[PDB]
Amino acid sequence: DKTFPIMLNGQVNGYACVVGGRVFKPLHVEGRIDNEQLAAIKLKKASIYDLEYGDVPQCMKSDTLQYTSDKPPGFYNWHHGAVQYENNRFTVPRGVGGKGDSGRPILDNKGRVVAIVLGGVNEGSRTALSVVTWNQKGVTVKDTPEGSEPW
Amino acid sequence: DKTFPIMLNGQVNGYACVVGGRVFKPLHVEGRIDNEQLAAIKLKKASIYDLEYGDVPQCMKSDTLQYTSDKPPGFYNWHHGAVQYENNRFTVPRGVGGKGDSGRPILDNKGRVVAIVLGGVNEGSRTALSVVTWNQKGVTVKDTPEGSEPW
Amino acid sequence: DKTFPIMLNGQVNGYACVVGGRVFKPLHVEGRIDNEQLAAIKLKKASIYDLEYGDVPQCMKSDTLQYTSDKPPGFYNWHHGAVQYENNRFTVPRGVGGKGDSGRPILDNKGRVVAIVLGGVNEGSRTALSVVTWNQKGVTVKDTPEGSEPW
Amino acid sequence: DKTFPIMLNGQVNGYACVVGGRVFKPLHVEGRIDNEQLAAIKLKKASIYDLEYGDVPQCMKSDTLQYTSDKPPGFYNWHHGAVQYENNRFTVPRGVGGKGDSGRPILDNKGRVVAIVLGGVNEGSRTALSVVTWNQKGVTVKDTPEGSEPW
Amino acid sequence: TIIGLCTCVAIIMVSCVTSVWLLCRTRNLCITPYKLAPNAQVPILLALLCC
Repeated sequence: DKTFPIMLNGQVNGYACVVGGRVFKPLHVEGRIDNEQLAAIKLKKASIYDLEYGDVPQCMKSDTLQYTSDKPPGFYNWHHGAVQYENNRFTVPRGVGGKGDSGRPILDNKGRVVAIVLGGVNEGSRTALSVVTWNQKGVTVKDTPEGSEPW
Repeated sequence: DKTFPIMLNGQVNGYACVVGGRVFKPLHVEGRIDNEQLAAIKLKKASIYDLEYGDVPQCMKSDTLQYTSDKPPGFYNWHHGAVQYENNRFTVPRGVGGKGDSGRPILDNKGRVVAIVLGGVNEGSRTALSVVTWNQKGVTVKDTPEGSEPW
Repeated sequence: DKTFPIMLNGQVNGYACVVGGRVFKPLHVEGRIDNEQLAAIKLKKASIYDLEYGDVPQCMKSDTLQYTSDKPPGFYNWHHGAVQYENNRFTVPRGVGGKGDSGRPILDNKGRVVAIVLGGVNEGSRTALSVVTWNQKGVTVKDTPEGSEPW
Repeated sequence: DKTFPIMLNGQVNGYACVVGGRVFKPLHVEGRIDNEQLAAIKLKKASIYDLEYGDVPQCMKSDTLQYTSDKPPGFYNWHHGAVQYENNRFTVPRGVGGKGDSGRPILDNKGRVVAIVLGGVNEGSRTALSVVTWNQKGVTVKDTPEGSEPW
Repeated sequence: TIIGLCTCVAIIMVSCVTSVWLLCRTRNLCITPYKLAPNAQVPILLALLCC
């Protein structure tokens, strides 16, 4: 497994994932990672992007997801199904995902992580997602639709 | 519904279109919008484009027509029939257009808004339409033939 | 339709009608016409006839009732069925008319308006109706029986 | 109809009910009653019961709900289904009832109203309803379980 | 004397308004539970103490 749930009192508050050799989790997700190998890692607070990160242990280096900055318009996969990306916006049908789903990765047709979900906005029949993505030059950026609620 | 008619005295005198997540209605068309929620939002004036605009309700943000700036030579459609685009001009068959058709968008073969119709001129063979479209730079540009009648 | 009920508190307490391009409503019937186009016109008083009148909107002037001053003796019809016109009196069988039937026009065998009912008197066998009609010279006259009650 | 929705901006913000010749609606719900006859009634405030009340038109008095105070333990009926009455408390399964359902009536198997639902408590598996009812002497009382929130 | 009389009248008005307001509010709070329950005993004593 490359995604690990985060639980504070036994309920799932969010998910953590290993991307590119780093462990990622949102700042707003409280609790401990079920994997003690990751929970014991001291994480840096990247308040610029609402993400905590650390170095993957050598024993966990094999459980790493590849990422890419090449995210053309189309459909992407995640734990709840397909995700549609257009006009520099990530969108899912309304009711697909909610509180507790932040930190899930979005994968392309080759299994490469293209984004990490932080939250979203319900726009009628579709829900727009707040995601952390890399621009056309591969630089990490945070995309936040106005009024997005952290999940 | 993405295109809503405008009524003044109970009869339709034009249309208000939801394109790009924003309301586009002509300025010369006075009256309320068919949709009560689109009529309840304050709109801004763009006299240089003869149109009035404003942000759509939260639920209408996704249920909106996408627009394109690419309009190669060919055929397009609207509620009055087909629309022919040649010599960078939108021309419709003789007698096809008329009073009350202003605000209706011209759609491409993908259902995207190419231009908004405002008026036209009968040239004796075909009718040229006054439209609001986008240039090769994606900037809103008004194109009206000389003597065009607002519809 | 051509007759437009008049409603005060969501209940019909009379009927407005459009004759020859004019909207006629009883003066003693208080309330708003169940319409948006005909209800927006200011109405003039005709207290000598217990009537009010106004100009029909330009888009509605063609959809109006025709009237005639020729009322030969015989049977006429209205919303509740046949009406007898004899001895210079409009009359209906006992109990056919009653309160609320104010402003309802009476029609001949040709569909022309001959009178506007404002009230009535219950006689031994038939109820006489208080109506606004036109004499043999086409002048508007109020024809009311002795002791008529407004409906 | 026994239940009438209350609309604020076109959406339903609650329901108004007519019982024994009197109409009740939640005091904390803003908007017009979606009924011309009921919207014209000027209601008095009763802050003790968080509701407004008044008399109804003569046409409605003949078909108003019957008051009853006989509330033995068991199951009761309401708009969204059955309601359980235990420990002198009205409760329903989780997910039955929410925002906008305030003012709905609860009735026995004889068609008599026993309580008006103004709010409730969202528990893990069930919910407790904050309702206005009558005691064994037939006097109006408000039951607000700890943590109740208006719907 | 002018100040004294004006103060007394102001005190009387404020006190009478407060007294009547409290008594009228008491009647509304006491009777409202029975107006919303037409089929109630409504003891005669209720009409004597709260009215």
